[PDB]
Amino acid sequence: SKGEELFTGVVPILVELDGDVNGHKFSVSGEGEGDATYGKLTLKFICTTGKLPVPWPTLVTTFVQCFARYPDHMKQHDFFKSAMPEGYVQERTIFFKDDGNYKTRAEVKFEGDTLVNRIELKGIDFKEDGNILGHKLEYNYNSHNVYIMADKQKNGIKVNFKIRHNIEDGSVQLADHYQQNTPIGDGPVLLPDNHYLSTQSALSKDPNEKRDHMVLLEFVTAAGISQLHQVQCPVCQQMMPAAHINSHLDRCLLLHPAG
Amino acid sequence: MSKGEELFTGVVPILVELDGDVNGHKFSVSGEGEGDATYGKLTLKFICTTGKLPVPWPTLVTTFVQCFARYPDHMKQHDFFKSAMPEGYVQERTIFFKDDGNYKTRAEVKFEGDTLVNRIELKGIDFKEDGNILGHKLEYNYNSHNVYIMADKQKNGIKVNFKIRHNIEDGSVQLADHYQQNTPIGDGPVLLPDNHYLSTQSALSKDPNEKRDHMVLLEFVTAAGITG
Amino acid sequence: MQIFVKTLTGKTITLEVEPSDTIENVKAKIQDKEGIPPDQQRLIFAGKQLEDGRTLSDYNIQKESTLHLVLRLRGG
Ligand SMILES: [Zn+2]
Repeated sequence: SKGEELFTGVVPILVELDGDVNGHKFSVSGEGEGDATYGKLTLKFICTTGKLPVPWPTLVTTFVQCFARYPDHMKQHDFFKSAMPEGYVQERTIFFKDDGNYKTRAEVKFEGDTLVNRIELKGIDFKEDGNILGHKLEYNYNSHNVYIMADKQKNGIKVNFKIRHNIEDGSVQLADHYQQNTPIGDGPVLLPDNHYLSTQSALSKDPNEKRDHMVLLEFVTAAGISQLHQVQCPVCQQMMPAAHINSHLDRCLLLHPAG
Repeated sequence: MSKGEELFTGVVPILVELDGDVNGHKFSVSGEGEGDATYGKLTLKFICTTGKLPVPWPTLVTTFVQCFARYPDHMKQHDFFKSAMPEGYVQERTIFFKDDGNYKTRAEVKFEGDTLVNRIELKGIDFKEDGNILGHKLEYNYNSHNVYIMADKQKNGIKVNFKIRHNIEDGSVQLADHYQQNTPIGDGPVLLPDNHYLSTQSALSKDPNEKRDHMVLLEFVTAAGITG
Repeated sequence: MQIFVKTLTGKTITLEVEPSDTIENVKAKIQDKEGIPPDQQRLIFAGKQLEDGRTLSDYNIQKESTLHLVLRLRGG
């Protein structure tokens, strides 16, 4: 692809977010760099309105899958770099199990030398004393598989995955990510076969930073060219691994007899 | 708070050497990189010099220098690992893979001149031929864990425990129970810590220009559990 | 008339049909283009499962409707 050639070498990156969660208004800025050749993304973020009113780990996935390493044999499945430099709109709804949700809408595009990610986030229905507003998430991150499916009729992708957020008391708070990406231009774009991005992250703090902040390191590699693939029930839209769709449907069809 | 502590104020280069035997398959690995205790950051590259690594790379992450954890200011009196430097400490483990065999490890961690060196003997036994380890069924990834630390007065060191969660090809999770003990090499005074934990995170990756079996490893480690 | 059938493998098949067609015939046409045996096919439209012995109009399926195909290895 054409966009593809833009990602040899280190690209500077800039992130901006305006958020509103349960009324709480906030802003975050970030910058660093992405290096698709390794799959490596490094970024530092500052809440510029002061104290972030949600835990930093819940914003990790919100804060550029164009930086994934696609291996030679899968380079024709890389939708993200193909939509470059005009970019793509990334939209999500993220559902925090037994708590609220975020809806996000982002434009990821080149502005001259830098890849920018600008995000608007709206969060509702959170519990004042849940894991999110009560700040009960540990400050760490795990590894996930990000499952990608083409959406020809939108000329883009449907992407689904579940985030495992560790909680201070030892439990795990789940966050189901329902994502889609659409090109901003009318340039042609690679529409991929089912695959996944293998994602690993580490969060830290800059010890000479007293502002509320996150340093994030991400490693991302495309793989998987399936019973683990996270798919949506065509009845109720819930995501689940492919292996479970048949037994889920047997029950779900009977539950929603009018559909 | 200790002499060892001053050795860690900047970027310290690191050497890893491992001699390995799992169910009879013998292997060596050399690794190199640097750690930076100020930030809690560790970067390392490992090369299996005997050919193909006969175990999955992630089962060896914990075996391959907790002296590089960032201890916050109000926790610096609890840092057993630096206090033992430069002479160093012995780090000993048994690691029990659920429904499978175990690793026993013995490692010396110490300064050789100005580089921090980790020399490890590993022995693995009772592994299943078609199990996740010998069958290479582990995903090439890594999660976060808390590494729990207790003083061990009688042996003038620490006892440590945690469980690693290793993700399997098929979406299951396989646990590795770690039992660890750290014992100073020298005679010098050392800091014996109140209970606390290391918060650990790792990311595994590849050097696309390396053709031998290898692992790039990034660790962030930060001591916690005691309030500021 | 043309309709689409969307798979979970991110794939869209377009199909030639008449509203008089039985589900079983539609499944046959699917087999004809993709090689998938009719008995591994479950077809879903606006949240309902399509039954053998009924027709595209029994479910008020029109031109350009999108169906969802889910495969069921055995037990179908
Ligand atoms: Zn359903």
